[PDB]
Order: sequence, then structure tokens, then C-alpha cells
Amino acid sequence: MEDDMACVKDLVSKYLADNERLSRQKLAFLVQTEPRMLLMEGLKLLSLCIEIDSCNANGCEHNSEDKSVERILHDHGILTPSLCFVVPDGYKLTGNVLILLECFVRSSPANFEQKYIEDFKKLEQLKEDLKSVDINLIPLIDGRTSFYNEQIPDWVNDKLRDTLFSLLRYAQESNSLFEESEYSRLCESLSMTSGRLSGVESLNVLLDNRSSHYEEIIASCHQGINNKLTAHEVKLQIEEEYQVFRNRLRKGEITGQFLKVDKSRLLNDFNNLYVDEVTATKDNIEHLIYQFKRASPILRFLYANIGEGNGEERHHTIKECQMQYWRSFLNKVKSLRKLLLIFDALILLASIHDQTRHKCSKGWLGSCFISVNDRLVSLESTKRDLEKWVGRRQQSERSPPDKNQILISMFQKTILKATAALKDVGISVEHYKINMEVICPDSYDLILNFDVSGVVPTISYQRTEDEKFPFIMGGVELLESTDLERLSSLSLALVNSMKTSSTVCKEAYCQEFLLSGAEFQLIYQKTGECSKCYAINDNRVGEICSFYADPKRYFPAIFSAEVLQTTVSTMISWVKDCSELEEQLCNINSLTKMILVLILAHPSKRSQKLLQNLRYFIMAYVSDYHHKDLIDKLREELITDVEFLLYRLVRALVNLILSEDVKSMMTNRFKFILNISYMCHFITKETPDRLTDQIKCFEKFLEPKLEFGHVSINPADVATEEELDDMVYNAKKFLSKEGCTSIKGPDYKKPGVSKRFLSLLTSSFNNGSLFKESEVKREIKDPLVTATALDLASNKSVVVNKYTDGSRVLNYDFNKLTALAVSQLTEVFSRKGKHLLNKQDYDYKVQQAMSNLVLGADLDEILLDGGASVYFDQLKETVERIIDQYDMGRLSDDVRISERESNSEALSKALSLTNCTTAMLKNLCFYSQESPQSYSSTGPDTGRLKFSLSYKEQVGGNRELYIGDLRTKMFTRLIEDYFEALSLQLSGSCLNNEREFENAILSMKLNVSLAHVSYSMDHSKWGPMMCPFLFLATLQNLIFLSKDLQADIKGRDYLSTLLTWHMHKMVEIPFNVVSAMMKSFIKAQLGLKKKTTQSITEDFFYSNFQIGVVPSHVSSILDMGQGILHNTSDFYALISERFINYAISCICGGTIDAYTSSDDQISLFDQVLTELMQRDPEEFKTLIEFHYYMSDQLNKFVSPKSVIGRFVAEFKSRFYVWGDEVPLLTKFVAAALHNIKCKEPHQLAETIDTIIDQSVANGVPVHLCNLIQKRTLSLLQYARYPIDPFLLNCETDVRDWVDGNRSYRIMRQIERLIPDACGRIRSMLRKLYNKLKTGQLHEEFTTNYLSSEHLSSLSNLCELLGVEPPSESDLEFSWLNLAAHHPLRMVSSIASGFVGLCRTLGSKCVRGPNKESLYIKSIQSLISDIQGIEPLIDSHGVQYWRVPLNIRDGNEGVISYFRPLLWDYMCISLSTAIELGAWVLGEPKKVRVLEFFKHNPCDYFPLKPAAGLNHIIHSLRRLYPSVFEKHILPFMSDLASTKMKWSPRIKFLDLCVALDVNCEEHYIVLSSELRLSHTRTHSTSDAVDNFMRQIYFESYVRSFVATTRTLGSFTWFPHKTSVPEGEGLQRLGPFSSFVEKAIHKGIERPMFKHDLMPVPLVVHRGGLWECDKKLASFTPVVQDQDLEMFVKEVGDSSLDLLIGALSAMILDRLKLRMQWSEVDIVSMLKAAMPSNSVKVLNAVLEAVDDWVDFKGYALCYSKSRKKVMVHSSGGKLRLKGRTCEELVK
Ligand SMILES: [Mg+2]
Ligand SMILES: [Zn+2]
Repeated sequence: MEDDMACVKDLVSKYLADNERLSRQKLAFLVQTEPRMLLMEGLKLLSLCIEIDSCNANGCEHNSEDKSVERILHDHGILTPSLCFVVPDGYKLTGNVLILLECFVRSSPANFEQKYIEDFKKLEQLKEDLKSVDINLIPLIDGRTSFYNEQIPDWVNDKLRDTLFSLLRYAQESNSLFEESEYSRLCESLSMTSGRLSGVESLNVLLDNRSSHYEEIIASCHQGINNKLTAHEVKLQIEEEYQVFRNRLRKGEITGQFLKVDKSRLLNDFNNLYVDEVTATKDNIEHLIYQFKRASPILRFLYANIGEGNGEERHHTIKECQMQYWRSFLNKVKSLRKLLLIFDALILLASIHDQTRHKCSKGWLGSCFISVNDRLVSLESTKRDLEKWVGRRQQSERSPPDKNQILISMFQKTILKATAALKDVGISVEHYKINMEVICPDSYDLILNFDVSGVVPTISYQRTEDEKFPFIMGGVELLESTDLERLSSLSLALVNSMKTSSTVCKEAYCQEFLLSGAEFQLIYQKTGECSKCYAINDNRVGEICSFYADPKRYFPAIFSAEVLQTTVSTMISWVKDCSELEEQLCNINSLTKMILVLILAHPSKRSQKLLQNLRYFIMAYVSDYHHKDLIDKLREELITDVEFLLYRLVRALVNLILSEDVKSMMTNRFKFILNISYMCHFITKETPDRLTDQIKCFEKFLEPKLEFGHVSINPADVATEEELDDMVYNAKKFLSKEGCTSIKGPDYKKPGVSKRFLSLLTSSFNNGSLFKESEVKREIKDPLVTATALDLASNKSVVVNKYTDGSRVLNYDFNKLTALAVSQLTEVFSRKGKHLLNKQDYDYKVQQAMSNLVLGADLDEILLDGGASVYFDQLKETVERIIDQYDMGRLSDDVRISERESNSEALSKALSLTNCTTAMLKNLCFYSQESPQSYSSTGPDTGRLKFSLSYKEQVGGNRELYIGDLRTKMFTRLIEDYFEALSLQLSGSCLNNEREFENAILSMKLNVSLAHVSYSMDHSKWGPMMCPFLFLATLQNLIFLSKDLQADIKGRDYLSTLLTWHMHKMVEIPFNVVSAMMKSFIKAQLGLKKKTTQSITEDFFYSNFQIGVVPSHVSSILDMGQGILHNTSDFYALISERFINYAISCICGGTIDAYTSSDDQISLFDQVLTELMQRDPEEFKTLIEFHYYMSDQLNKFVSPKSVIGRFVAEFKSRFYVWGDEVPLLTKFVAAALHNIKCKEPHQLAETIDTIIDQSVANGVPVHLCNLIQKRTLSLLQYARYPIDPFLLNCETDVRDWVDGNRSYRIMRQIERLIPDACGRIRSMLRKLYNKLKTGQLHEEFTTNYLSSEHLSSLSNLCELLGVEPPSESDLEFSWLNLAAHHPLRMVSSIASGFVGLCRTLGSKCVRGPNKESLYIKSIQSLISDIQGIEPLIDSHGVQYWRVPLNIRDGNEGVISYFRPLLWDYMCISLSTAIELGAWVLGEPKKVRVLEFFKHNPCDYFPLKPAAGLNHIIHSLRRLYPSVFEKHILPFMSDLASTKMKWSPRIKFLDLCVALDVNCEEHYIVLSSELRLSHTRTHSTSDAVDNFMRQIYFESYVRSFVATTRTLGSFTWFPHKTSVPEGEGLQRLGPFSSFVEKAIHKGIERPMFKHDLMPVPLVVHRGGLWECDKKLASFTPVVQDQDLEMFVKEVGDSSLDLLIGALSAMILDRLKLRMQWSEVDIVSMLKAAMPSNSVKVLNAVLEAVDDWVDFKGYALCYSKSRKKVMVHSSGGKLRLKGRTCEELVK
């Protein structure tokens, strides 16, 4: 701690600015040693700096020696009788008036105002005495809320504050020094405020251990460049480069790289794309449909001819047998945690009785049957075990009873046990209709006397059995919609197959499903979720099919039978008017369907990619130029005998639509093919297998970092010599690319940058030649001036390091790993390896030997003969010497070198070791116990920056993911925020800003409308080809602030340090990758497997495996964070593209505009270039080529999927054409299908609502939306959850979505249920709203009827408004609301989520009155047993109940849930009418007068919907202080030292807030549906005048000085917000120039007389005054309500204040001849002062002495009579030449 005071003494000696006024306290503090002394002196020093700065900023000389105002005046030459001793903190005199001052710091509005009021009273209590010497006092007060002074660099400031706070925390000293009050005040005084800066400057509190390495790096990145060229040499450089490039290209020495599109050649190249196994050139539709319906066993089963033998049994599905009830009962009671045989015999005899009564053949499959737990039960072993068990039972009895009696007696015990066990909570027994006659007299014999017959089915995993199909091949037709529901039922069976638990021939499982009267059984043999074999069976044939599907990946087909049909129908409807296409429409109507079914039968990644890659082809077919390497990118791979059929289908369809016979409609065909391409979303975005996916990522990551040749395996925490050597070497190499003036010429697709072009770019930026005029008038401010960390809490994972000693581990223990690998492989082998030609053929011997080795003589030679001799010996040695140390439990995690943790856990752990218990950034990485002290050029002292690898799913390919630890994320946030703030300055980016994207859309539309050229660009390998070194090398040569060179130099060093920190990172290799590589090495060492590939990433591992060390971490120079350094990369891209456009415009005579986000980009050409395209094609082509080459020279490549055209534009997947519009009808549907989760069923609803709302606004017709909502409701019903009207509304129209919101739709549904009751309610609500908008009652219902029992609220409201209340046969309606007292208890993939939801909503999940646990069935029973309540079900399924109010009481148990419907309807309707407009409360007028017409399906029509914060904040701080201070001040505010005591109020808004605490840029619709809908019948000037009236009102209560701190301290003020140059400058009178010249520049000084066209100004009542003279004035207009608020707030306690103020206002507004006729007085006084207006009336009217006009009268004062006289024609009394009468007699 001594070091603390030492270093802070050094700081305060050094960085304190020279001023003899600080010398005294400087010394007095720089000498003490006792802590308390240091605390006192230091705090006094800080307060001294504060008061000095304040007195400077106000203009009052500093009272230094702490004189007394008595002395201050008497040594100034005046007489003072006697005063109370006061000490001022500054003062000034001006003639006969005086100015004092006092300042302090408080950081809490509660403990703020106290000092304020205390000081004000301390000053007035002296003014009262001063008044008798003819001297005016003006009590100024100032209230700064932060110790951030001005004579001190702020980082020194907090470095002092925190060390003081720490030293002060001596427990014994703190206790035996003071009490808790001042202790608590001080600790919250050193609060570690976020300050006014970034937080990177704090780097100056560490040791700068930079060395020659950093010097070398900087000098190298700064050597050959020249960032000084004038604006005249750049053009010369460019023109010479262009000349050389053009000339050297014409001779055919550089490659073309761009073709011109010829449609026939494109179609040819697409046709024979796979021409090595698709041996054909043109296929026929008939053979296609032929072999389609027979390809795969699933497809074969779908279309076959089943269900023809259907007689009465097709109708015998409802006449249920007792076996069903008994099985359901057994399954329900089983969950209530030998007996299996009891269940078998029970169900068996139940089926026996059912067969003797009606011969129902159900639940029987050949010679087996399903008993309880989805298990298929055989026959013979059941009877065998039952006989042996009854024999053992009777034997143990005899060691007379016959087995029959034993069996008939062993039922009742368990039956009663079950009937009692279920009766723990709720459900009765009388609902499960189970006839007790099951126990027949001759039970045991009749069970022993029952055999059956049939066929025994069995799964087939061998082939040659799936070629003799029982039924006929093709029976169904495509036009119908029959196959879809077959698919639905089959998929439902598959998903349900995941339900079975472990449950622990021999074993099997079965799941039945019905199909058009028939019944089938899907059987399998292993639980859990993983690919396996299934088999379909029936009780008439056997093994219809067998296949190898996967449980999940089959969700999107459930219950979606009509959705897909309507999809295909409305898709075909697009192209049906092309005459040339008519005679083949039927053909099309087939193909589409087929494709869809295929993509839903077998989902697979390869089909997804194949379908996706078609969008680029169709985009190219319409363009003008394209990249020559395009086609080769669309030829990835294909494997099985299904995808080829898909390729042929899509080829036929493409040739059919795009054939060279058509001219009619290109737009519709474009839209059709594009929507076909977007069908890829229907499949899944998950992964087939995880491990084999976790290797392709590593391959992606490692390969480009070997061709460059820079890899450093296993770096250490302290950098050695060789690493730094090669680092500088590679940094030197990177900057040595060349081209176009050389021998070998340019080489494309190689990472690096050329010095010439880099110097050109930097020098071009440093001339202002890249700035638009609107950007050059606004000088670039330094980004250091502006930080919650909760943003970092976004659920992401965080790595946690691992320590063994004072050091941390960064290596995989080699010897420990091979033991784990060998144990794992013997584990996987010993349970499977005995299933081949065993007994020493070639390989069983070796695995058996080395497996017996680990589990606790010829074979030796037979193994070691092949040279695998010494390796085996050393392996045995190491494994036997490592196993002694211990298991599979210890080494399982020791070899692991890291582990993961959630995001909030680590944040809490870190917060527990600091002083500020909040979330600040600069506080968390710089001042804490675990914070570094010194830093080199390779990171801080605690080690270098570390990341870890993972992958991320996506549609199409996959993305990489780097995960760091806490410190790395901290240090990264700073760079990110710096570059983001810097990039906001310039125009063109679209990554974060919105309005830029809007402008991009507008420009795209405008460009397309005129057939101008457009260029759609996407860059390839944006991640692994950038590097932090490039951003560093381009930063050192940049100069933002050209005026001053003193801080930019200071700022850039920090960022150089941080980028250099990033440059030396360390990326960890995952675990499974290492383990798999080790296994493969061990296997291939002896010779066991294929040994064919040996790819580039295996020898890398092997060359280190066979020499000991294992690769653990990898460092290099050639990779930025893939998804880390976004903002900086975006900045670089923006600069680069602007420069390239500048160059191109310099060469030719055109002009280009650009828009970019991070790597996607769109470029719009101009008139001259479009014209040139048609004159000289060669010139245009060579311009494009030059653009390619130039862009390559700056490390920015171009992907072969970029296009140039005149027909279509594209940017961020938002296409555009001329006239028409392009909806992505398939993407949104596929999104909405599989988008359910496991939450409260009242949240899935709102999620689906948001999705459908977003989809309607793009072109999907509402019919599909209704169908989708109905599908979701059916999905809910399948889980047996009662539907209430507050879930969804499957009846919407277009005006419901365009105008209304969720509440409106629900209100509309309720209206639809029960009309003729809502009528009177709307009628009452009309008048209620009309009376509330003027504030008539405004108090009662919000406190009683919105609070008390709403049993008679409506009655009171209707009688209060005088309208007939609702009739009695209305208040019976209700709706069963579960979760009435507490919410429901609910504590990876999509299917698992659905299954979990189903299982959750089947157990105890409702909270009782206080605390219980009940089912849902039990509540059904309870509500059903009462015989007076009648439910009501709608056509869609919505339930609602009717309960009579006579029985509303007496039975308060079950009735505790039901709620009355009309009450909720009224509440919702009122709240909505508040939120939306008032037009809602009209009546629903529907239109139906229309004649049918030809509705062109491609005809759209845009639409826009029909839509003061200061007042909200005012009301919050005025009404709810506790909630306000903790939720608005820390969020974004500092307004503790701000006044608001004169501001208008609103009653409507007030009661709205009281209730609330009590209780979409366009639309694109079809005009075919804007015709069929419903209808419903029927600031800034404010802010400026608010400020003006605030000032005017305060001017009369007292006197206050006019300065930059007095005015800005108020609340109504335009504090440099979004305000133009002249907005309210007319409404400022004598105050216009000051705000601009002083406040709106950042200048803190008082206002002088030279500020109206050396004494400061004084604001008096209305007019401005100097020392005893008035210069000017100002007076806005007043209202009745404003005067009411005035006399409210001023006339509360005192009276003479109100009298004087009113008299003065009347006087000074009369002598200007202003008019008072706009308002009243007497009624105003009464309405304002409801009890004492008379005496104040007399007082004011006696003060004045004249006449005053008002709202329809005029009064005056009399003196002969001491009363007031009204001017009136009926009076007689004389008063100032006017007739008058009295007021009140
Ligand atoms: Mg793009
Ligand atoms: Zn039956």
C-alpha cells in the first residue's frame, strides 16, 4: 500500500498544471504520512480544483484566503452593521448589486437538492439583513455532479480516486474515525463514474516495456511507402498504369477472365453437366413419371394401391373395444412409480372378450400383440412363464388352492392399489370406461386355452427382399392430394418413435398408425435418437417396406396437407396466360409436385446444395457478362440413386420453361424459376453427423496457412527468438506483391498488397480527394470522445483457462493421450470385432492381443514379423507405465487443456473482485485485483490472447466460430467501438445504419427503372485472406486531424499496441480432432485399414506424431477473426471501393456509385457508361478487366458469382425488376413450418403471429396465412390443451394485418364469437371515451373499477353514463384460464422440442390456490361434475363456457379460475383505442357489392399504415421517483442537477401512465384483396415556447444571473439534438445569438452586452437588466391552464408572493398595451383556487389600479367602498367613467 501513496505522489507532483494557486494544498498534501491526513488533504485538493474551475467558468474572482463577506465589504470601503459568519467560495460586485457563489458535488438526486436548498436559505437569511444598506444580493449556486475537473488529465483523476477509496477501507480505522453517515456519503462519492472518454487512455497507468521488436515492425510497415503525393501525380501514375495494362493485354499475354452471355451455350453447358453417369440428352415425361413412382421404398409405398378391400371395417373404428381403455389405464398408472405378465393376461382376456362379442381384430399382428409400453408381446413364453409362476406360487402356498382361484384373486389387490394410488390428486376412475367383467370364472384355464395363427413378420436388413412388392406399383395420381396425408401420418409415426424410454424375438418395439380405414404397424428395435432400420407391417401381408431413415429431419410434413397443395397451386397460377406455354400446362403441373414430394421423402445435404446452386445459374442466364469460371462451381458431387433423378427432373423443367420458342412474359418465368430454387429451405439447417463436420472446418482453416508457408506449432507464453524472427520475415514478405510492370506479370488469387497502390491509396485519402462536400464542411472529430458490459451477456460460451502452478498449461500431454486412444478403440472393438472371420486370419489376433493387454506365444511373431516390432514394444511400455498411475475417469479430462462456461457466470465471478458493483468496462480490465501491470508488444503480462475453434450451422455450407475468454473480449470491444465511431462519420456503409439501406433501396429502384447498367458483386474468402497487419500498416500512414498534431499521435499509439497484441494470437485445436488423428495414426502404424487418401492435413499431423510432440496451438500472420473484426474490415472496404471508383472515373468519362456492408456490394453505373456499352464492346470489356486487376492489387478478390446486367439488381438477397415485384413465397412458408419451441403456449402464438405479419408484408396471400395458423392450432390440439380465444385468429383479412395489431385481432375474434352483446358495450365505450378526453370523472374507475371486484363494474359505469346496462343473460360467459394464481412449471433440435412439450403438458403443471400440484384432466372432471354449466365449441375449436351467477358462489374451489368475458373485452378494447387511433370504436362495415372479374395474380399495390417523450420523462420523474432513478439515470442520463419546476401537465397522459403501472416501412398487397375487407367509421415550436415560458415564469419568482450554466441547467432546452440551423431562431428575441455563438459551439462563459446586437447580465422579471437599467425584454403568450398551473405551484404556502407576482404581471403587461381579453379571471381563480379566490381577488385588484378586459367582462376597484365593481349596463355606480354593479352581496 506504500507503493500506492508513493506512485500517486509522483503523479500529483508531475501532472499537476503549474499554478501558484494550487501550491498551498499541493505542499500540505505532499508531506503527510498518516492515512486520514492524506484523505482529508486530498479531498480538499479535489474540491479546490473544482471550485477554481467553477469560479473561472462563471466569471467571479476566487476568494482564496477564505475571507468573510463582512471583511470582504469593509475592506472594500462600506459599512456593515453585523452579520452571521458565512464563508463564500467566490464573489463579485457590480455597482450596487452583488453576486456570491457556492459549489459542491453530489451524485444522487435524493442527496442532491438538500445542499441546494440549505445554501439558498443560508443566503436569503443574510439578504434580509443586507437590504437595509441599499445593496442587492443575488444568491448564485452551482451544483456540478462529477469530480472530473479541468486542470487534471482524467486518467490521473480516477487513478487517484480509486486508490483513495481502497486506502479508506481500513475497517478498524474507518470505524474509529467516523460514523456510518459520512462513510456512506464518501464511498458513493468515489463511484468510478464512466467519465467522458473511451477507456483506452488508461493504458498510461502501466509499464511501457516496448523494445527493438516493436521498432522493427513499425519501421518495416513504414519503409517503402510514401503518403505525401500531391493531387497531380496520382493521375500520372494511374494513366501510365492503364496504358501499360491495356497494351500488354491486347497482345494476348494476360488472361481474359470475362465472357459474354450466349443463351444456347449456357443451356448446353447446363444440360450435359453430369454427363458421365446421366447417360442421356433428352428424357421423356412418361418414363420419368414411370420410374418416379417406383424409385425408393418410401416413394414406392406412397403411391401403391392399398385400401381397396374396405367394407364395414372402414367404419368400425369408432366402436372401441375394452382393450383400448384397459391399455390406456395401464399406461397411465404405470408412470406412478412379473407384473408385466399380469398386464399381458389382462389385455389378452380383454381382447378375448372383445372377440367373443364382436370379433374385432385389433392389436393383433400375426402371433404377437402390443400390451402396454409399445412393446410387441409374443404368445408362448407368456403362457409358459405364467404357468411356472402360478406353480411356484401354489407350491410356496402348500409349503387345496387351485391355480384358477389364485389368478382370479391376484387381480383385486393390485386393482384396488391402483384405484387408490391415482386418487392422490384429482382424477376419478369413472372416466376411463373399463368394464369390470374382465375377471371371468375360468380365467387361468381360458388364458391357457387360447392360441392364434397368422404370419410372423421380421425386419430385413439384407437385400433381394425389396423387389417383390405385394400391392400394385402405381395406383394414385399426381393431380389429387392423397399421397400428402400418407406422408403426414408416416412422419408423425417417425417423430413419435423418439418417445420410448430405455425400458429395461427377444425385444422389439411397435407404433401403429391408421390410414383410410386400414391400420399399419411401424416396428423398430432400438430406442433413442439415431439413424436405424424400420419396418412396415400389416395383419394381411408382411414387410411391405424397409428402409434406413433418421428419426428427426422429418418434422415439416406433419399436419401440412393443404398448405403445400395451395403453395403449388398459387405458384403455377403465376404462368398460365402465356399462349406459347398453354398446351403444356398439365406437364408443368406434374413436375413441380414431384420435386416437392422428393425433397420431403429423403432430405439430404447434397440435394440442398444442388437446389441452391440454381439461383446463380438463373441470375447469369439474364445478365450480359459473367465470370468464365462460373459453370465449374456448380458441379460439387452426387452419390446415391435418388439425387440423379432430381437433377433430371429439374433439367427437364428448366428446358421446358426457358426453351427458345417464347417471347411473352420474361418476368413471370424469372420469378417462377427463382422460387423453385428457394425450395432448399424446406429441408433442415442442422447437421447430419457432428464429428465428420468438425473436421471440414479444420480443413478450411489450415490449408491456406500452409501454401503461404507460415505456421508456428506449439508457441510458448514467452516469445522466443525464432518466432519473432520469422514473424518479421513474413511481415516483410506480405508487402512484396507486384504486377503489370514486371516479367512474370500479375498472378491472380494470392494474398498480399503492392507498395505502389498502398501509397497511392493513403496519399489520395490525405488530400481530401475522397470526400463529398457535405462531408468536408463537417470536420472529422477524433473518435476518442463518446459503455455497459451487459451487451457481452448474450448467452455465448466463454473458455476458462487452467492452472497447475503459477503458470498455465498450453500443451497436450503426449504420453497420456495414446493410452486414452487405445482404450477407446478396444472399447469400440471388443463389443463388435468378433463378428468377422475371427481366430487369427489377419487382424483379430492383433486387436485381441492389445485389448487383453489393457483390460485388468506365436501371436507375437505373427504380429511383429511385418516390421511393427519396436513401436509395439515401446507402446506396451508406455501404456503399462501410465496405467500404474491410477480408470477412464481421470485421464478423461486431464488431457483436456481447457473447458467452457456460460457468459453470466464468469461476469459474476469477475465482478466479485472489484469496488464498483455495476457493469462498467474500463473498471473491469484496468482497475481490479486480477489486472496486469506491465505490457510488452505481444500482449499484457498475464499472457497472450487466446481463441478456440468451433463451427456454426447454416443453409448450404457452414461458418467458423472463434470463442475467446473474458480478457480477450474486453480488449476487442475497444477496437470495435473505435472503428465503428470512426466509420459512422462517412456515408456508404450499411452494416449498422438503417437509413443507408433505405437509400440503397431507393437508388436501386431508380436505376432499374431506366435500364441502366448494374453490377452485383460478392467477394470470396473474405475471412482467411485478411490480416491485422494490413490494418496496422494502413493506420500508421493515416492522418485524420490535420489542424492539430498533438493528440492523434497520442491516440494512434494505443491502437497500434492493441493491433500488435492481436497479431500474436493463439488458436486452440479442438479435442475430437486430435483424438481421431491419434487413433488413425495408431491404426495405420501396424496396417489395418484402407490407406488410400493421405490428404494434405494428415502428413502434417503424422510428421509430428512420429517425433514426439503433438500440435496444440497454432499462430500465424494470415487470418483475421472470422466474425470478430467486422467494423474495421468494413471501414477498410469502404475506403478501398471509394478509391477504386475515383480511379475509374479518372480514366474514363463516367461516374459510379457504390454500396457495401462487409463483403457484399452493389455498384450503379451512369448514363455515359451505359451508352458506351453499346458502342465499343472491347473498351467496356477492358475497363471491367482493369477494375478486376486493380481490385485484386488491394487484397480484395472477386467471386465468380458476380454479374453485370440491365434487367435485375440484387443486394442482401433483395431482388428488384422494372414494374413487377419479386416475392420469396417459399422461404417464408418454409420458415413458418418448423419454427416451434418449448415455452408457454401463449408465446408460440405470438411468435407465429410475428412471423406471419412479416410474411404478409411481402406478397403472400392471406389464404395461406389462415391455413398456417389453423395448422398450428391443430398441432396444439394434438397435445390435448384446451384452446382459449386468446391464442390465435384464423379468420383475418388484409386490413387486419395492415392496420391493426395483435390486440385488435383478438378483439375482432371476440366480436365474431358472440355478437349482439358487444354492440351495447361499444355504444357505452364511445361516450366513455368522449368524456375521458376532457377529464370528467378521470379518477374513480382507475382506482375502484379497475381495482375492485369487477362483478358490477359495468353496471356502475352504464348508470354513471346513463345507458342501459347489459342484460342478465350475458354475464354468464367466461373462459377457463389456467395459471390463474401462478404460471405453469416447465423445467437443441426442433423435433425433440415438440416431444418435450407433449410430455410436459401431461404431468402436474398447474399451481393450486397457494401451492399444490394438479393435472389438467382433474380440472376437466371437476368442472364436468357440476350439472349447471354448458360449454360451447366453435367451428374451429375455440371453447367458451356459460356459468350462472346464482351459483357464482357457494362452490369457490373450481370457480376460482373462470373469468367474465365482457370485462376483458372492454379492457382490451379501451387499451387498444388508446394505443391505435380512435377510429376503432366505430361499427364494422363490410362490403360485398362486387362483380367477379379477371384478377391478374401479378398485380400489386403499395400501402403505408396509419400511425412527446419529454412529457413522458417529466411524468415519470414527477410521479414514480424510485423506479425512475434506477432505470433512466443509469441507462442514459445525468440530469440530477436539472430543474423542471415550471412545465405544462396533461391529465389524459397522467392517467394513462397510472393505468400502465397499475392495470413496417411499406406493405405490398394484392388489389384482388384490398377490395374485400371491412371498415370502421370515425412540434419543435412547442419545445421552444416551453423553454421561453419556463424562463419567463422563473423570472418573476426571483433574480438569477445569465450564463452558460444557468440556462442550460433547465429541462426544456434543445441541447444540440437533431435541430437544423434555423428552426426556432425567430422565437428567441434577445436570445438568438447566444445559444449559437456560445452554447452551440462548446464555450463555457457568461453572457455580456455585446451578445444582443464589462458587467455581466442579470435576468429580472421579463426584461434583462444590467446594474440599475433595463436593455431589452421578452414575453410569450399565456393561457388559462398555464395560469392555473402557475397559481397552483406558487400560491401553495405563501400568499404575498402570489399577490406581488400577479400585480407585477398585470402592471408590466398593461404598460405595453397588451390584451387580456383572451382569458378570464374570476372563473379562472375559482377553478384554480377552489376555496379562497375572493381575498386574493381583492388584494390583486387593489394593487393594480386600472381596468382589464377578460373573457366577457371587466372589473375594477373602488375606494369609497372597499370592494370590487363589475362593469355592467345594469349597474348605477360611478367608476372611472363606467357603470358598475357588485360581485356578491
Ligand atoms: Mg451480393
Ligand atoms: Zn370394435
